[PDB]
Amino acid sequence: IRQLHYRLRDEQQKSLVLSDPYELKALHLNGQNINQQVIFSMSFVQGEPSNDKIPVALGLKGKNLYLSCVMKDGTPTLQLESVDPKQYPKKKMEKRFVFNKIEVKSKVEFESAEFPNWYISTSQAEHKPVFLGNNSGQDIIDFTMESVS
Repeated sequence: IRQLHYRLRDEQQKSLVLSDPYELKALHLNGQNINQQVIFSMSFVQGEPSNDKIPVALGLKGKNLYLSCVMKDGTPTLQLESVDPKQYPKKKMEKRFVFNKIEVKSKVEFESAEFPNWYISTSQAEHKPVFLGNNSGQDIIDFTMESVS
């Protein structure tokens, strides 16, 4: 299926990067460093409520890794999950892979379809991993989407 490539930067202008083999971190990168950041691949998912948000799946470009949400250790958790390079991406992704892209201004927010009210969020500090938060204080849930290719 068609997959649009983008790069995300939280509202504080922090670019996202892949560090631990299966972990995303957000930090401040200048124009000389905005090339080492992750390019996501967004595709539409047919198991949709629509509502007013667009359901999408977010994988990393070129890799068989997708962001998914799971109930782990008594708390919803964002995780980078590997999948069969043959079956993915599929038109009707499993619910844990689904995010509802919501647009407010020029900012986008990604709510977990599985865990409503939980968003892909970043902390105020640098080098902290991107997580599934619920929007509280030092939690940045608004992102900018730069179209890559």
